[PDB]
Order: sequence, then structure tokens, then C-alpha cells
Amino acid sequence: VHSHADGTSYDEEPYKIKDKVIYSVGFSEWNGEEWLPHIADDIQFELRQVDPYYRLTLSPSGNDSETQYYTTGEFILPDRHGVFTFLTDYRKIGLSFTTDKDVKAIRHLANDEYPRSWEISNSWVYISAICGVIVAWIFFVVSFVTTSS
Amino acid sequence: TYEQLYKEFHSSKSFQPFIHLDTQPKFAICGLIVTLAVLSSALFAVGSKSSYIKKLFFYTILSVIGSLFAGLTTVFASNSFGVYV
Amino acid sequence: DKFGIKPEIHHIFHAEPKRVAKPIAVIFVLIIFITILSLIVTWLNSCAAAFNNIPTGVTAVYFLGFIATIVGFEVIFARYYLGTSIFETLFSSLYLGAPGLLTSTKFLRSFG
Amino acid sequence: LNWFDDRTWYPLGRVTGGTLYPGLMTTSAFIWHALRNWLGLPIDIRNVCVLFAPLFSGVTAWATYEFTKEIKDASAGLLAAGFIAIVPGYISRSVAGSYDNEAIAITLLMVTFMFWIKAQKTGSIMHATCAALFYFYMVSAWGGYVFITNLIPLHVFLLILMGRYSSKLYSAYTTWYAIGTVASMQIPFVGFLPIR
Amino acid sequence: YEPPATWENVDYKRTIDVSNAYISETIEITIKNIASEPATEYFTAFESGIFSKVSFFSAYFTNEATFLNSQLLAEIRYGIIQFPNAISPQEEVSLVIKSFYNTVGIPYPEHVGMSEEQHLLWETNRLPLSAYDTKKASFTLIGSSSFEEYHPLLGKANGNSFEFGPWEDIPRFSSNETLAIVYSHNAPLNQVVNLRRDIWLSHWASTIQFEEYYELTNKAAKLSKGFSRLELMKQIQTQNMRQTHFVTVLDMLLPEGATDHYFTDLVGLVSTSHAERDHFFIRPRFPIFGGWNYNFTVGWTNKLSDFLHVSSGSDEKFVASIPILNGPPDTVYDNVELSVFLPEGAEIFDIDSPVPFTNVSIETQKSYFDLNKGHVKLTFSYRNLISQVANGQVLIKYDYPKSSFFKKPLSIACYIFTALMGVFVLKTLNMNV
Amino acid sequence: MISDEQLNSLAITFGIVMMTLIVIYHAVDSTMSP
Amino acid sequence: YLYLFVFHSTWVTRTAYSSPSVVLPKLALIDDFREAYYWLRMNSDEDSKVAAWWDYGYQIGGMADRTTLVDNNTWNNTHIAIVGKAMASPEEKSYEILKEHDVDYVLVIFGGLIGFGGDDINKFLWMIRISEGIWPEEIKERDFYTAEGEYRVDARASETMRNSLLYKMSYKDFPQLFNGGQATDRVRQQMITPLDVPPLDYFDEVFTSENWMVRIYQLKKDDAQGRTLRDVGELTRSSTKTRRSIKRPELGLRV
Amino acid sequence: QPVSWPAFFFDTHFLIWLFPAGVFLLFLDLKDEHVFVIAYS
Ligand SMILES: *[C@@H]1O[C@H](CO)[C@@H](O[C@@H]2O[C@H](CO)[C@@H](O[C@@H]3O[C@H](CO[C@H]4O[C@H](CO)[C@@H](O)[C@H](O)[C@@H]4O)[C@@H](O)[C@H](O[C@H]4O[C@H](CO)[C@@H](O)[C@H](O)[C@@H]4O[C@H]4O[C@H](CO)[C@@H](O)[C@H](O)[C@@H]4O[C@H]4O[C@H](CO)[C@@H](O)[C@H](O)[C@@H]4O)[C@@H]3O)[C@H](O)[C@H]2NC(C)=O)[C@H](O)[C@H]1NC(C)=O
Ligand SMILES: CCCCC/C=C/C/C=C/CCCCCCCC(=O)O[C@H](COC(=O)CCCCCCCCCCCCCCC)COP(=O)([O-])OCC[N+](C)(C)C
Ligand SMILES: CCCCC/C=C/C/C=C\CCCCCCCC(=O)O[C@H](COC(=O)CCCCCCCCCCCCCCC)COP(=O)([O-])OCC[N+](C)(C)C
Ligand SMILES: CCCCC/C=C\C/C=C\CCCCCCCC(=O)O[C@H](COC(=O)CCCCCCCCCCCCCCC)COP(=O)([O-])OCC[N+](C)(C)C
Ligand SMILES: CCCCC/C=C\C/C=C\CCCCCCCC(=O)O[C@H](COC(=O)CCCCCCCCCCCCCCC)COP(=O)([O-])OCC[N+](C)(C)C
Ligand SMILES: *[C@@H]1O[C@H](CO)[C@@H](O[C@@H]2O[C@H](CO)[C@@H](O[C@@H]3O[C@H](CO)[C@@H](O)[C@H](O)[C@@H]3O)[C@H](O)[C@H]2NC(C)=O)[C@H](O)[C@H]1NC(C)=O
Ligand SMILES: *[C@@H]1O[C@H](CO)[C@@H](O[C@@H]2O[C@H](CO)[C@@H](O)[C@H](O)[C@H]2NC(C)=O)[C@H](O)[C@H]1NC(C)=O
Ligand SMILES: *[C@@H]1O[C@H](CO)[C@@H](O)[C@H](O)[C@H]1NC(C)=O
Ligand SMILES: [Mn+2]
Repeated sequence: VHSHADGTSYDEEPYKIKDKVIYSVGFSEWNGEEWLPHIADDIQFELRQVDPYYRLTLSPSGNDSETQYYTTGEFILPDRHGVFTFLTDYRKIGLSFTTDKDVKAIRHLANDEYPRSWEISNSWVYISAICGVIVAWIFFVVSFVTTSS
Repeated sequence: TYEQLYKEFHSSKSFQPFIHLDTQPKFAICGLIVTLAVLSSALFAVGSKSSYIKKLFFYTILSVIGSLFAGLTTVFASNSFGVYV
Repeated sequence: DKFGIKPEIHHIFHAEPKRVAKPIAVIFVLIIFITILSLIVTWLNSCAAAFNNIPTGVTAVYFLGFIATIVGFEVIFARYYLGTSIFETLFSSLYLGAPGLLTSTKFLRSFG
Repeated sequence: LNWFDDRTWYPLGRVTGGTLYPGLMTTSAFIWHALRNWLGLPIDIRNVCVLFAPLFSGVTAWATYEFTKEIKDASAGLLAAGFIAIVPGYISRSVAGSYDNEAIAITLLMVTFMFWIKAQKTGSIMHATCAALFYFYMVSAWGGYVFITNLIPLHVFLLILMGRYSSKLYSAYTTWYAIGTVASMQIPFVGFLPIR
Repeated sequence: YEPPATWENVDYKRTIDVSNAYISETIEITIKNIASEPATEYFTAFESGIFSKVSFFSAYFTNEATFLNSQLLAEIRYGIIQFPNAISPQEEVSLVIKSFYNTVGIPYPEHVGMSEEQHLLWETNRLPLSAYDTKKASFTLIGSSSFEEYHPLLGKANGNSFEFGPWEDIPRFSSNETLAIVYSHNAPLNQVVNLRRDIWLSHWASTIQFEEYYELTNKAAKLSKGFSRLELMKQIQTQNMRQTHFVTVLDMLLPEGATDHYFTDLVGLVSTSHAERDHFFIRPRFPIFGGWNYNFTVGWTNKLSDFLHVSSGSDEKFVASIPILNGPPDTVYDNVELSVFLPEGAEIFDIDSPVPFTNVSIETQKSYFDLNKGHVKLTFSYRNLISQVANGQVLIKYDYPKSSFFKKPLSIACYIFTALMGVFVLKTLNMNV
Repeated sequence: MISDEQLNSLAITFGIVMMTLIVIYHAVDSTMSP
Repeated sequence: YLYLFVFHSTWVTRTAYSSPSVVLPKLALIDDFREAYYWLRMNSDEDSKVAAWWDYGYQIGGMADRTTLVDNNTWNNTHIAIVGKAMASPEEKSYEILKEHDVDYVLVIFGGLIGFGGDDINKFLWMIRISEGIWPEEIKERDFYTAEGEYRVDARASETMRNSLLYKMSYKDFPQLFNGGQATDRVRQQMITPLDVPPLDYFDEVFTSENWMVRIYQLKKDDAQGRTLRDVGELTRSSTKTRRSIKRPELGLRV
Repeated sequence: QPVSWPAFFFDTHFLIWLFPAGVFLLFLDLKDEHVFVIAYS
């Protein structure tokens, strides 16, 4: 399963470029009678379009009675939009092979999600000028009607 | 009950349409002309340059007939074009 | 080595564009403020725009409506700039222009 | 406006927002919503898109009538409307089912040239503003708006060489430009191009 | 659950006709009473699985056409039969219990070529699994040209029948044994996963419009080695009127005097349709092979005079009998939603359905020229309906006063009048400067 | 519904009526107005 | 003159500008496009990818409602070139290029049975030219012509044309349609025999329209035992005669 | 992709010749709107 840094699932809030995401998986090993946690140190998760954009080694983070849980950090999605694949491929010669892939769509920044004018110190000037011109026009209309020629 | 209703449903009276569908086109056309005539007069009433009271008392009385005819004409034209109401 | 551990890969993001230091952008806001104040003083004290010929009869209740229309549109735009939706802005404009148009065409008809 | 479809150009995707003129779809959706709520007719959307060009060919006819009533006389406007109502050169691209930019555009072209001629021969600022508004309506519907932005200046330019400059020309053209150019940069597709 | 063991069967004649796309079962009984109490009820045992899918359950005395009250309950399940004359402590009464199950046997090879005949594997109980001790019993299969047991209490074929009788006394609730049998089938075996009927009644035009949307699928043996258009054309070229297990043409049976038929798809309409003599032949775009889907729409119009009767009690009280199904001759429906749309002013007064429904709802849905509030929409939901067995007419009594009849032109005229008054207002207002 | 030869006749009739009304209007306007 | 103009206009619009596009009208109706698109829509997985030339992407995505690879608004020429290089390369290279982009089905247009003329084989040369400006050392346009300079689909055709993907994916089972094996194309007017068309080892045919106008193939999943699909094919096909002698296979060193 | 001459007659009947004539007549009065019309033409 993958999700936002704060737990917000994908369906609740689709992904976009430069959005912190986390990924987690679990591995279990059968030994004849019952399952147990599988402890390995070379497993890799890949986020790829047609080529790997992210390739991270999964690190042990949590445990349980029958499985062992691995997870990447809080990595930041790339700045390229498109339909990406989160895939974990465990292929160790000797053991069973396991593939888990999910195809999601990383969107682009919407016209709403951009630092507003008041947040940028570079645009205080232009907004101040717009406000000044609108207030001078408002005082000019009044003084043009009120006064006589 | 289902049997009581099923027996009620066999009452010799059957549905008889108010205005047969075969003669609904004709009516429509007829209605149309009236809907076009009276309505148009009302619109011309505006701009007469008479008193406001006269141009209102005339516009309303001409529209309370243009509308009444246009509603029926619309129903009949809809029915005749295959979209039933 | 076709099957085995492989080296990692991390994306490389670009550096977002830099924003001018704050103390260098407040001076220009102050310049613009002083400029607007000077404009208003130039009008108020150059014998122009002197506040005479103010209507006070029945047409005054129309003059205020005229002012109410103008300033109200600039308030709607302000609200819109602050986050209000576009449909709410259109509906507000409709509601405020329906009577405002009348009151502000009557003011102009009464003021010769 | 913030659509991003993954069902096209599969790996790469299409942003759509910056590669699409949202003037025809917006008009279609508005007519659909209006018919659905204000008239009681819940017409399908496929019938609102198949019968869009025929419905807007009578609007192009009225636009031609109004534009030709300013050049000569009303009778000439009626003649021009009758001609353009059925001329094949327009029917080729306005046939029912042709749900493309041109159907709407070629109406907005005439609706804009009628206001530019009213403003250019009256000097009114309000008519120049209407011309600018419908010009913006066109930059957001068809990629051939580059016609207007290059044919309205020429006109003015010509009138300057012929020694026919008048305050009406200044008023009309400066209003049209000031309004339309700043309103045509708001269309994500056409953005910053007018200046560069 | 365990019901009272107050009945001793002296015969059990269970026949199963596999001829069509549903299982039709018939149980002839000559039940007798044991415990010394006048009783009026009788239990019939179904398994859990087959009980989940039961499309019709009828009972009746063999003497005449008297349908005894029979209801399915609401881990073998039970149906209950209720008698009108409680039987004496010792009495012998014969009965016929008919049932229809939506289940059919699964394709045995699963993958079969375009022209090979297909076999189906169907597994059920062999010994009579009832809630009482039976004295005699039999069992018979009919409806296939070839029967063959799977991994064999054996049967002796008699023509196209496969009779095997465990005649000797049997302890009740004998469920240990399972009987799997493969038969031969050469019918498309088509099933409708979803149906959305819509009947629109109109008093002004005096017409009833039917419109159905079918989500169909053939669940026969899949096509091995993909689909080859050349093999299909070759078969068409030589195999004249040869039975097949794919769907080429469907035959919808509409009511008498239908008009303005139409057959549509989700990508425009289909031009391969032909309506003759209360019949409508429709050919899909592609032949529905085993495991393929096809979602489509059919529509037609009828005179409202032969579906709506006027109550003689009050001239403004109407009754309606509307069929439940009108479709292919041998189909199966896993879900039906019968919606009836009555005019803008109706007021439902009474409702009756011949077969049990799963949910009935009343709402409103606006349509063309519906300004105040939409048509009254009454929706019935059904689960397991079979084509020829699910006969019946839903009956709907309602009210429609003349004042609601004439309210439609009045609403349209009110809209037009308001528009005219607004035009007048905005045309007689000085906005000049 | 309506066939194709009927819609052709209808289109032609609409066109002819339009062009005749236009000619009548032009004649009236040119003869009764300087 | 006015009335004559009205008549001329009505005639021109009824004769020249009133022809449908999805249905193709001795003088029967041909509805192969909608048939194939609807099959794709109803009997394919909802997340399948369809790979076809860029001319039909908008209908393949509007009527079939499936993910495509290239549309009519060609904004990335390199993607149209990747898609054109996979319909011109040997079946193995085509399988690789398509699988690497997660393609599920492949849709070709063939009008050789009823003389359509706008089929895929006609625009093949453009598929070659667009995919030659990016990989000039792999797809050569002069290798599809005969030794003389002719574009031939007959027996005399080049081995490169005979081995391309579009060729054996469009002309599959076409000779065996007409008895005697003497199938005669109707757009190029050339005779085809059963030997001219080599078998397909990597793709399965899942649908062919009624008039053989649209053909839909599906990429088969890689072999479980991890061998080349071509060897699997040659094993099932040429089974009656195998090398029953035992000889060291002359492999390389096992890592 | 240039167009041949018959298409101009195909798309406009009886109105192809009148177009130059009208440009001329509109070049005889030469008002302000007529300059726009001529440039367009
Ligand atoms: C239109 O459609 C077409 C077709 O679909 C699109 O064309 C494709 O575009 C892709 C990217 O836009 C492109 O992929 C890149 O190709 C580069 C070219 O490599 C070629 O040469 C090398 C030898 O040098 C061969 O091995 C290779 O096979 C090619 O023949 C590659 O260099 C790119 O690799 C980098 O990115 C991938 C995935 O992002 C990584 O796996 C790989 O390791 C490289 O990653 C480095 O760079 C990224 C940032 O770009 C870093 O995040 C990462 O950490 C690595 O950083 C190291 O290297 C950088 C310097 O590069 C250094 O600064 C840093 O410190 C590290 O040392 C990548 O594979 C396709 O080839 C191309 N296909 C075709 C057919 O053209 C086209 O984009 C579309 N147009 C659109 C959408 O507008
Ligand atoms: C100033 C304008 C004056 C009028 C001028 C123009 C009108 C003339 C038009 C000619 C022919 C039109 C009809 C096409 C043929 C059938 C179309 C069809 O069949 O399509 C219909 C769409 O129906 C429409 O919406 C057509 C509307 C009817 C038009 C009638 C004309 C009157 C208009 C006056 C409006 C006044 C408004 C008053 C304000 C309240 C789709 O039906 P369906 O798929 O739901 O199937 C129905 C089957 N169920 C119900 C079972 C699902
Ligand atoms: C300010 C306005 C004040 C007055 C308000 C009135 C407005 C107009 C109201 C009604 C006029 C008809 C409206 C469309 C009805 C046809 C729908 C259709 O497309 O029908 C087509 C038939 O094609 C036609 O006959 C086209 C001729 C009729 C339309 C042209 C006349 C009116 C055009 C101007 C209005 C267009 C508005 C929508 C487009 C923007 C079939 O449709 P289907 O394939 O679903 O078959 C449905 C039937 N089965 C499912 C049973 C098979
Ligand atoms: C006498 C008083 C007169 C008042 C002025 C009246 C009219 C002004 C004339 C022209 C305005 C030009 C500027 C356009 C801005 C559009 C607002 C908007 O498109 O919404 C924008 C969406 O951004 C965009 O993508 C703009 C892309 C433009 C696409 C528009 C589609 C073209 C439609 C053509 C006409 C369609 C008519 C259909 C029926 C005929 C914001 O919407 P938001 O809800 O996110 O709020 C956000 C509040 N922030 C801004 C503070 C965060
Ligand atoms: C600004 C104004 C613009 C004016 C011009 C605009 C549009 C007109 C141009 C072209 C129209 C295309 C014609 C398409 C017809 C296809 C459908 C068809 O073929 O209907 C014909 C029938 O026709 C008729 O007899 C209709 C005759 C009624 C005359 C028209 C009434 C006036 C309506 C206009 C005013 C409405 C409001 C008035 C008050 C506000 C076939 O019916 P059916 O067999 O398919 O189904 C019907 C099934 N039964 C047969 C069982 C019923
Ligand atoms: C045409 O009608 C058929 C018959 O109902 C529709 O098939 C249904 O399609 C939906 C989605 O395409 C299937 O939902 C799926 O369910 C599985 C669970 O089995 C789930 O894992 C998937 O994510 C998806 O939600 C549904 O199962 C399927 N029904 C049957 C009986 O196969 C088909 O969608 C209709 N097509 C159109 C274009 O209307
Ligand atoms: C019977 O009625 C409807 C059948 O669709 C269902 O109840 C409603 O279901 C809709 C979903 O389609 C919900 O939005 C409503 O909130 C439900 N309740 C009501 C009162 O409308 C359900 O299948 C059944 N409802 C019952 C048994 O109460
Ligand atoms: C997690 O802790 C250890 C893992 O080494 C072991 O007790 C077991 O796997 C887990 N125990 C609990 C209580 O979760
Ligand atoms: Mn276009």
C-alpha cells in the first residue's frame, strides 16, 4: 500500500507532482508448517514511467506474527506528470518470486495550487500598485461627478 | 389484495383518449396560427405611446390568451413529433 | 550480476525561482503609497476636484446609490481576489447590477 | 479546466488544460444545463453536440445581417443572411455532427466584426468593449483568432495612411486593444504569446 | 432448524428436465400423516446453494387446479405448504410440487471449438433429501439426448430419459451422497445479468412506451484457439440451420400491435433488425460466443387503451395491468428493475405483484416538459426471473383528476406568461442617460 | 420518421420562400423609399 | 439566378457534404469500425492499452473507451515514431517495443477484401519514413522495395516486407479465404498465396470484423519456462521432423 | 496545398463573379468600413 505522508489515501486526494508519499509492503516465509516473518536486506521498490525514476532499498520498519513489514522513507514524487508504476519485484535465485505493481496517475499542479500573490515578496509591488490605481479611480469618479465645471 | 384488484381491473370501461392522437397534428397547426396572431398584437401594443395603464391592461389581457393557446399548441406539437407528454 | 542488488536512483529537482529580499520590496511599496497620497493631495489642493456642487435634494438618495454601485463592484472584485468562487461572483454582480443600473442611470438623467 | 486524462498517450499523458480551447465545450455545457433546468427539456448531451452547428448557423446568419446593415442597408443585410444561410462553403463545416471549433468560431468572427465596425464608425467605448469581449470569446474557442488580431490593426493602419485619422479611431482601437489583449492572455493555452 | 416430523412419504417421484437453460424440477408425492394431531402444513427441504437461486415454487393437489399456499421461508432451508382442510391423524393426500432453479450445468471441457457439440456437468443430490422418512422414491432425468454419470445406485437409460430408483426406505435428511452427471446441450445458454425495464404511460397522447436495456452474456463453453472469422464464414457457408452454442439472432416477443420499434447499442444504433407479426428479430453487432458480453437497448410503443382501465366507481380512478417480462423465448434474468412512470399529477393508490419482489420504491423523475415535479416513478426489484415461467401482470391502481390532467398546459402557459411579463417590464423601463 | 426526398423537398421549399420574401422586401423598400 | 443558386446549393450539400464517417456506404452498409470498437469495449479489460496508427486514436478512445498510445493531435512525434517502428520491425523487436510500453492489444486496418483503399498497408511507407528519422540504422525504407524499386506485396516481395509485422498481421488467413489459395488483393491488385505469409509466433488474433476490415491481435504472455516464443512456435509447428541426434549445444560459460 | 479553380465555383455558385464586382463598387464610394471590407477581401 502507498499513501500520502500524513495517511491520506489516494482516492481521498489524488497525487500530483512534488507530493510527499510513502510506500509499504510485507513479506512472509513458509517453512513447512506455518508462516513466519521473512527477514531480508536487499529488496527494492521502483517508481517508473518507462524507466526507473526512483529506485529505493526497502528498510525494515515494523513487524508482526506472520509477516515482516518494509517501507521506504517519505520520498517526494518527481516533477514530471504522467502515469507511473509503483512496483516491488523480489526475485532472489533460490526463493519464490513476487511482483506487486500499481499504476497510478501523477497529476499536474492545478490553477488553484500556486503560491498566492501575497505570499511572494516579489509581487507585493504590483498588487500595491493595482490597489492604488483602483482607489484613485474610485476617488476620481466621485470627484468628477461631484464637482462642476 | 391481488385477486380483488385483478377482478376490479375487469371493468368493462376502458380508457378513451380526450383528443385522438391522429387529429392532434391538425389542432397544433391551427393553434399555432392563433398563438402567432394574438401574441404578435400584444408585442406591438408596447410602443403605442398611449398611457401606461392602457398598454398594461391590454398587454396582460392579450398575453393571458397567447399563453393559454401556446401551452396547448406545445403539448400537441410535442405529442405529434413523437415525444409524448 | 544481471540478477542481484542494483544501485539506487533519486530524482533531481530544480531550484525554484528566487524571490527578492523583503527589505528591498517594502521600499517600493512605500514609494507607491506615497505616490498615491501625493496624487490625492494634488487633486485636493490644486483648486481642482474641489467638493462643491454636491446634490442635496431628492437626487442625493440617487447619488448615494450611484456611489454604492461603483464601490460595490470594487468590493465584489476584492472578495473574488480573496478566494470567492467565480459563480458566486457572477451572481453577486447580477444581484448588485439589477438595481444599481437603474439607480445610476436615474442619477445621470437627473444630473444635467 | 484542471483535467488530466491518462487514457491518451499512455505513458506520458496529456495535461489537456494547456492544449485545448475551452470555448465550445463550455457553450455546449451551458446550453445543456439551461435546457435541463430553465426549460424542462432534459435533452441528452450527444444531441446538444450533434445539433450545435445547425443551431449556430442561424446565429451566423443574423450576425451577417447585422454586419451588412452597417456597410450598406438593411436589404443588403437580408440578402447576405439569405446567402450565408445555405452557401455550401459554410455547410461543408457546419453540417450536423461536425462538433468542431469552426462551427462556433465562424459565428463569433462575424459577431466581433459587427461590433468592431459599429465602434469604428461610431467611436463608442461600449461597442469597442463588446468587440473586445467577443474577441476574447473567440481566442478561447478557435486557434484561428490570429486572423482578427491581424486584420483589425491593418484596417486602422490603412486608415492612417489614407489620412483619415479621427478621435473615433483612437477611442475605438485603443479600447479594443487594451481590453482584448489583457483578456486574451487569461486562456492557459494562449499565455504570454501576445507580447512575445 | 428442525421441523415437526409428522409426515411419512409413501412415494417420491422427482423428475428434472434439463432441456432449457434453467433447471425445472417436479416432485410428485402421496404424503401420509403419522403423529396424532390434525395438521395443516408441510415442509419441503432445499439445500443452501440451490435455495439461494429459486425462481418459482408452486404446489397443488393432483386432483384439480387448486394451488395450495406455498411460501419460501425468510444449513438446509425450507419451503412451507399450507392446506385449507387440516388432514386427520391418518390421511393420504397427493401433491405436485414444481420448482424452477436459475442454476445450470457448467461446460465440462470449458473450451470447445466453434462447431463441436458442448457437454455440461451438473451435480445435485441423488437420494431424496426431505424432512421426513420416505417409504418409496425414484428419480429421473429428461431433456438431453445423451446422459452419462461422472465417477459412479446406477441408472438405466430409457430413450432420452435416465431413471435410477433408490426405491427402498430412506432415513430423512439423507444428504451424504452427491450425483454428478454430464449431459449434451446445443443451445446458446444466454443469461441477462441486468435488465432495466421502463414503461411510460401518457394520457395526453394516450400511449404506453416500453424501453428495455439488456446486459446479456453467453455462459456456454468458451472458444478455444481464439476467434477465427474464416472458420465462422466457412460454417455459415456450409452448416445450414445447424444448432450452435453462440448467439446470432434474438427473437423478442412484444405485445400485440406494437409500433415504432427500435434497436440501439451504446455506439449508435444497429441496422440489423426486423419486426414482423408481434415479433422482433435483432442481430447483435458480433456473434456472442461463450464468455462474451453485449449491452443493448430495445424500444417500442403501444396503445394505452388495452393496458389502462377506468374504474367504474369514480371516473377519475385508473387501474393498470403491466406485464413483467417481454423478451427472448429462453433467457434467464439475474436482476430486474421494473419502473413505471405515471403522469405528473397521479397519486398511487394500490399496488400488487404476482411474484414476490425484493424492494418497491416510489419517487419522481422529471422528463420532457415536466416543470413542477417529475413523473411518478414506481420501481419494483426482482432477483431470479425466468422467461416463460415468470408470467404475471403488475396491477397499479391510482388517481388522476381532471384538474391534474389540465395542469400541464397551464404550467407551460404560466412559464410563457411570466416570460412575456418580464419582457414587457424590461421593455418599458427607462435606462437612458 | 421523415424520409430523405421529403427533407430535400422541405429544404428547397424553405430556400425558395426565403429568397422570394427577400426579393419582395427589396422591391417594396426600393420603390417606396428614396 | 437566385433560384438556381438555391437549387445548386441544396444539390451540393446533399451530394458532397452529407456522408457519414463511422458507417461506410451492391451499395450495402459497412459497419466494421463500430463493430470492432464495440467488441473492444465489451470483451476487453477496462485498463487495456490499444496500439494503432495515429489516425484512429480519437475513435478508438471515443467509441471503444480504452487507453491508447497516439492520437490525432500529434504533439510528440517521437511517440508516433515509436509506434510506427513497431509495425515495421520483425515480430521479436515489435514484441519487445510494445511490451516495454505495456501494450495489450494491436489494431490494424485491412481493406484488401472490399477495396477500402485507406487501409494500413497503404500508409505503411509513412510509418517507415517517420520511424527512419530517429533510427536510420534499423528501419531502412529502401529495404521494403523490390530489387527494381517497386512496392510489391506479391510473391516477389522483399524478405523485409514479408517479415515485417503489419504484413503478416494483415494478410493472415487471407489466402485461404478463396479456394485454391489464389487470393487477389483489391487495393493493390496482386495475388497472394498461402506461402507468402509466414506465421505469427508472438501475437494471437482475437477479433476480425465481418468484412476483414479491422483486425485486433493480442500480445501473448511470455513463456513460463522462459524460452523464446519463436522456439515454442517452431516446436509446435515443425514437430513432425526434429533433430533426433544428440550434439553438444555449444553454449557459453554459465555465470 | 493549393486549390484548383472549379472548387471556387463548387462552393459558391453565381456568387464568385459578383464578389469582384462588389469589391469594385465598394471601391467607388470608399467609406471607412469599405476599407475593412476590401482588406478582408
Ligand atoms: C516524447 O516521447 C518520447 C518517447 O516516448 C520521450 O522520449 C524519451 O524521454 C525520456 C526522458 O525524457 C528518455 O529517457 C532518458 O534517456 C536519457 C538518454 O539516455 C541514452 O543514453 C544512455 C547512455 O548515456 C543509454 O544508457 C540510454 O539507454 C539512452 O540510450 C537517459 O540518460 C535518461 O536516464 C536518466 O533518467 C532515468 C529515468 O529518469 C534514470 O533511470 C537514469 O539513471 C538517468 O537518471 C539520471 O538523471 C536523472 C535526472 O534526469 C536523475 O534523477 C538520476 O539520479 C540520474 O542522475 C545521474 O545522471 C545525471 C546526468 O544525467 C547527473 O547529473 C546525476 O548527478 C546522476 O549522476 C533517461 O533514461 C528516453 O530515452 C526517451 N526515449 C526516446 C525514444 O527518445 C520524450 O520524453 C517525450 N516528450 C515529452 C514527454 O515531452
Ligand atoms: C422558438 C422555438 C419554437 C420551436 C421551434 C423548433 C421546434 C421544431 C422541431 C422539430 C422537430 C423536433 C423533434 C425531433 C423529433 C423527436 C426527437 C427525439 O426523439 O429526441 C428526444 C428529445 O426530445 C426533445 O427534447 C424534443 C422536444 C420536442 C419539441 C417539440 C416542439 C415544441 C417546442 C416549444 C418549446 C417551448 C418551451 C416552453 C417553456 C416551458 C429524445 O427522446 P428519448 O431518447 O428520451 O426517447 C423517448 C422515450 N422515453 C421517454 C421512453 C425515454
Ligand atoms: C430561447 C429558446 C426559446 C424556445 C425554447 C425551445 C428550444 C427548442 C426546443 C425543442 C426543439 C428540438 C430540440 C432538439 C430535439 C432533437 C433531438 C435529437 O437529436 O433527435 C434526433 C432526431 O434528429 C432530428 O430529428 C433533428 C431535427 C430536429 C432538431 C432541429 C430543430 C431544432 C434545432 C434548434 C434547437 C436545438 C437545441 C439542442 C442543440 C443545441 C434523434 O435523437 P436520438 O438518436 O436520441 O433518437 C431518439 C429516438 N429514439 C431513441 C426512440 C430512437
Ligand atoms: C459591469 C461589471 C462587469 C464585470 C466584468 C464581467 C465580465 C468580464 C469579461 C471578461 C473576463 C475575462 C477573464 C476570464 C476569467 C474567467 C473566470 C474563470 O474562468 O474562473 C477561474 C478559472 O481559472 C481559469 O482557468 C481561467 C481559464 C479561462 C477559461 C474560461 C473558459 C472560456 C469561456 C468563454 C465564455 C463562455 C460563455 C458560456 C455561455 C455563453 C477561477 O475560478 P475559481 O472558482 O477557481 O476562483 C478562483 C479565485 N482566485 C482567482 C482568486 C483564485
Ligand atoms: C426561430 C424559429 C426557427 C423555425 C425553423 C426551425 C426548425 C425547423 C427546420 C427544420 C425542421 C426539421 C424537421 C424534422 C422532423 C423530424 C420528426 C418527424 O419526422 O415528424 C413527423 C411528423 O411531423 C408532423 O406531422 C408534425 C406536425 C405538427 C406541425 C408543427 C407544429 C408547430 C411546432 C413549432 C412551434 C412549437 C411551439 C409553438 C408555440 C410556442 C413524423 O413523426 P414520427 O412518425 O417520427 O413520430 C410520431 C409518432 N406518431 C406518428 C404516432 C405520432
Ligand atoms: C456491460 O454489461 C456488463 C454486465 O454487467 C458489465 O460488466 C460489468 O463490468 C463492471 C466494470 O466494467 C465489473 O465490475 C468489476 O467487478 C470486479 C469484481 O468481479 C472488480 O474487481 C472490478 O474492479 C470491477 O469493479 C462487473 O463485474 C461486470 N459484470 C460482470 C457480470 O462481468 C459491463 O461493464 C457493461 N459495459 C458497459 C460499457 O456498460
Ligand atoms: C429500497 O429502496 C432503495 C432501492 O434503490 C434503497 O433505499 C435507498 O437507496 C438509495 C441508493 O440508491 C439511498 O440513497 C437511499 O438513502 C436509500 N433509502 C431511501 C429511503 O431512499 C434500498 O435498496 C431499499 N431501502 C430500504 C429497504 O429502506
Ligand atoms: C516483533 O518483535 C520480534 C521480532 O524480532 C518478535 O517478538 C515478533 O516477530 C514480534 N513480536 C510482537 C509482539 O509483535
Ligand atoms: Mn478541428
